[PDB]
Amino acid sequence: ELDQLRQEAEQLKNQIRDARKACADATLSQITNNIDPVGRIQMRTRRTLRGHLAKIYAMHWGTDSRLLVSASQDGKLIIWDSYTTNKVHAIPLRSSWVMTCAYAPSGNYVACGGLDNICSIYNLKTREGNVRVSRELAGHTGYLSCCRFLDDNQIVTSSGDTTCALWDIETGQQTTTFTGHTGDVMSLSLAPDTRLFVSGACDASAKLWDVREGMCRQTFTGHESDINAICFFPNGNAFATGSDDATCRLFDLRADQELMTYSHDNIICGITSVSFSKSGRLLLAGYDDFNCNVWDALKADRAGVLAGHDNRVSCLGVTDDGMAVATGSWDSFLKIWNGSS
Amino acid sequence: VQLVESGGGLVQPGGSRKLSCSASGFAFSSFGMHWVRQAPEKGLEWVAYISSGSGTIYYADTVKGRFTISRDDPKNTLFLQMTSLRSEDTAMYYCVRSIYYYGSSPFDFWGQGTTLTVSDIVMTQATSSVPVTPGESVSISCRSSKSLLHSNGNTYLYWFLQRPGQSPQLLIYRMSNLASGVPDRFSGSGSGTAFTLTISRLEAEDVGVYYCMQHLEYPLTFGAGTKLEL
Amino acid sequence: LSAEDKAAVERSKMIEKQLQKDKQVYRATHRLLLLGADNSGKSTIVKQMRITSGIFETKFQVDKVNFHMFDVGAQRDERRKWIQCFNDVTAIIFVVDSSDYNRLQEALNDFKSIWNNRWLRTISVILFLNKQDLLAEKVLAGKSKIEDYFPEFARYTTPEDATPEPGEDPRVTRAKYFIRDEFLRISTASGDGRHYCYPHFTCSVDTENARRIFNDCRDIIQRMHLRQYELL
Amino acid sequence: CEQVFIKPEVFLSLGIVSLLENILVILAVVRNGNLHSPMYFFLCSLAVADMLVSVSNALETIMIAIVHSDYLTFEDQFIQHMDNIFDSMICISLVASICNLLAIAVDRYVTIFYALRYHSIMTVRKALTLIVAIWVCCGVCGVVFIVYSESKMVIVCLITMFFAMMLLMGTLYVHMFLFARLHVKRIAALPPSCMKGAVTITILLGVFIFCWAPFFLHLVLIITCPTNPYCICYTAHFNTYLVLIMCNSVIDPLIYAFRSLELRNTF
Amino acid sequence: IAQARKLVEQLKMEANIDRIKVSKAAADLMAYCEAHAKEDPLLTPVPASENPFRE
Repeated sequence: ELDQLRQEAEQLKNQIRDARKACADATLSQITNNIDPVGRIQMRTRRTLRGHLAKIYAMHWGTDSRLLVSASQDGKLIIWDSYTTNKVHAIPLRSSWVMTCAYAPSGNYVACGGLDNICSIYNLKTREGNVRVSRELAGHTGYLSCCRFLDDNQIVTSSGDTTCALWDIETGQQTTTFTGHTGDVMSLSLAPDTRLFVSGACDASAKLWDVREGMCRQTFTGHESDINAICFFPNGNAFATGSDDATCRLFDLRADQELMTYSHDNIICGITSVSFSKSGRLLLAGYDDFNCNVWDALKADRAGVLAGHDNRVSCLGVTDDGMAVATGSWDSFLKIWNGSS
Repeated sequence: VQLVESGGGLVQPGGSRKLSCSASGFAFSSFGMHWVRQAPEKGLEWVAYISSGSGTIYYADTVKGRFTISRDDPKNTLFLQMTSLRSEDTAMYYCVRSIYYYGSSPFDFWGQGTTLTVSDIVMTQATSSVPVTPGESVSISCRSSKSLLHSNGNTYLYWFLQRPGQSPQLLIYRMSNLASGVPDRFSGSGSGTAFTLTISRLEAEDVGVYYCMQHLEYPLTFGAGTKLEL
Repeated sequence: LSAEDKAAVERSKMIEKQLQKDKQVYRATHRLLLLGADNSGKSTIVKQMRITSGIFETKFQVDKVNFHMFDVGAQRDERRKWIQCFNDVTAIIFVVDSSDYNRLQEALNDFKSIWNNRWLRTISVILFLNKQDLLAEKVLAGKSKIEDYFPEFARYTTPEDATPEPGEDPRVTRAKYFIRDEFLRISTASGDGRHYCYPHFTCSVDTENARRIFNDCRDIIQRMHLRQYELL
Repeated sequence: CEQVFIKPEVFLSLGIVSLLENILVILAVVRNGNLHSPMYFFLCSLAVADMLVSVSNALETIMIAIVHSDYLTFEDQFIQHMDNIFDSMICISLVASICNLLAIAVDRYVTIFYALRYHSIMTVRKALTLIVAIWVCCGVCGVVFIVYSESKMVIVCLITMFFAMMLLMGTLYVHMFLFARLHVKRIAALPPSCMKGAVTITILLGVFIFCWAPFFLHLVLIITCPTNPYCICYTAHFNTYLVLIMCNSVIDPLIYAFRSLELRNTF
Repeated sequence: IAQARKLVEQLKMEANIDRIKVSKAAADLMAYCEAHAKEDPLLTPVPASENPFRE
């Protein structure tokens, strides 16, 4: 009967928790108690990027660390030149409710998606001059929360239905589909070798997926509410995800466990974006209380705060050079930060 | 993309004539245009410029109070109103498109040309002819008066190739890049005053005249050509 | 300072100019949000004032005021995450199936869910108690009574402020106003002047539905601006 | 009956208070970007006008105190060259304060009664246009203070402009209160008082009256009845009348900008 | 039934996965952080001459 299967599942879950509890000799705080803390990180709004008509939901950095795509409820994507505060392209979308955007590593394509169930791919470098839609990737039955490019011809998505998928752009045919979840998948972060990826889905669980395999190769169940952001440590062995409670936690794939909660008693608002610094030493987190905190991935103590915004931070990205951080908030402004010496 | 322009022929000295360039196949409003002219057996020479939005217009010293440039975005046509034509205006006028944003490739398409016949920075191409046999690696040079390396990293040297009876064609933009449909053989290097264009394995479709242009500041000035014969 | 940099700046100026042009259309276009059951008749009203897919956007302008009305379609059962998007809209339009006695409770549960969200606190709600003529047939031709599914209906008489259209039985008026009373019962509690609820009675054929949204949205804007000046 | 000598120990206090409050307002607006709507620019224009008024009446008093103290001896030739420049500054700044208040009142009326046709018509550019225009006209109407000087005519125009921009700022607020009355009557007449509206209008209009009407009644009488002994015994209190004006400039940033939840939370 | 069988199978593949000590993960993370600390600009700010956002 189903009772036997339920008991077997409960026994297996007890086994998993026993294995996780066993190999947990120390906590990252114990090891890092001798590590010299970083000082107060002061970062100033070097250049504010103005022009979105309404709230910003997503941004992504070009791989050259100068260009920048942003998405707003308006129905527009703007390609900024960070260095010169210049507009390179401005793409008018078909559906106003865009919820994600990605910049192709080669600089040739940009993606977007949202409540309209489709992921759109745009050809930036066209012989005719304008930016055109290359493909509309239909097949999902729920809002599309994150889009990330693996190559010019492969893209990975995550939508409201409990589902992430890998697409072959020249065909539009969902090479693979990823099944296991119970709620809405919110975030996504490709490894820095497009071989694995992770996703957290509105059920206090984040799953690591094999792109060529499909199998859910790991799972993590530490959180207490919805998971709103996720990213890798550059090592590829760690990812930290921020939730709709006031906690950001750090997960390691090899240990298959939680490592360190970056939370404070003074914070009650949730986390809406998480991004690691180039060295894995600074962990930026966007909050609903109008400002971005900067944490220390090893010591778990705020080393800064980016108080320059008048509304909810929504997006947060660090360059591949490690030399800037950009923040988008519901005030339609996008600010670029770096320190001074 | 396809640019054709017409409106040339014999004109008595002192007259006037309008050249029109009918663009079709690309977003004309997002591109700024140029006019470049080629004397019957000489090199190239920049003539005018009108930008996207029709807001910036530049000319050359030898046409400035005498020629005007205008565009019609809805009709996808570009004009050049020549007035009081002198005998030094016999040339093969071209209609060149150029878009300027971060990472663009200016001078990426040249029209076929129209024939008109009337009855500051110096770019030196000391060489003017090079014999070569197929499969040999060539190296064409070009020198500058001022240094073209602007403070922001760009070098603003352009290289072109016009084959026996064709319109020119972009090979290198900003001294180190490759146009869209150009073989990997071509490669350009330079220091900031002295420049080279190195073909790796020449083929029978590579014979022609290679031109170097600067784009640091207006006016734009050309070389004299470096013909490769076979 | 260089020429290419100048031309890039000019291109950015043209882009910014087009965006400034699009402000004036973005502002001065009041977004709404249509939420309603499967049998309600949402798209019916939508087509009325206009004349795997997700959002079903629609447009209509009345007396030179732009309205940009939405409709969320093939989305999962939970409304949790994507309702945050529809913050900062002028109203939420709610359509019920008035005739189908049994589903009124599901309709009221949805109403209470929309009314007390963490977002939508400042966003008013327009009701369209739809398919009223169907209720006229349902209760004119005597059949399963409202009291069958509703206990309190036995102790209910028509309130004085009623405005029965000519040719309307005094008990059918109780039928029409009992659902309105239930939904305004949900509306009056749990809310203090930040937002309100505007009941309406609409058959499937009536044409004056765009004007009602015009008047209601005018009211929302006026009450907002009056509270901002502490005259209300 | 006779002139007074209110201590300049209070003009310092009023100037300090006005400068403090108005600087706070004008800083709060520019510290938030969700306060770049027309209303919060009209508030800033009012605040800068009020500072200018308070410093003008303070500077005339400070100059009088310094010259009268016979310290750092100065000739009387230019004293009669500055006592008119300072009064010209009073004229310009006074007109500026009145007109900023009228800008606030008309903007509010237009928001209420032309609600759905206001985001189409009231861009930020038009607000800046109007503020600059008001200030320029207030400048020219203080240049006229000395060019056509004062000829029992510039008295007429100033009197009538004040006693027209009192009627308009009463009419707009009474009408808005009556409309709010209708709304409160309808909000209550549904399955489960005008006090707040009455108090708002009463404060916002009585401050205008009891803080400006004495001064313009002064000016009306001294260009109407400059002989009648009762009239002179009246006009003797010009010092207390400018006391009233500075009290207006103190109160203004408190019932126009501090009664706004977001700007109240900014500072 | 089928969903329960899928859950049991997924738990079965979940159990049979190699694991390491938490101390090793902590050591690896701190090692990576220390190894790249010279080239991280926001953590260790660079001179304004080399900064492209203010030059």
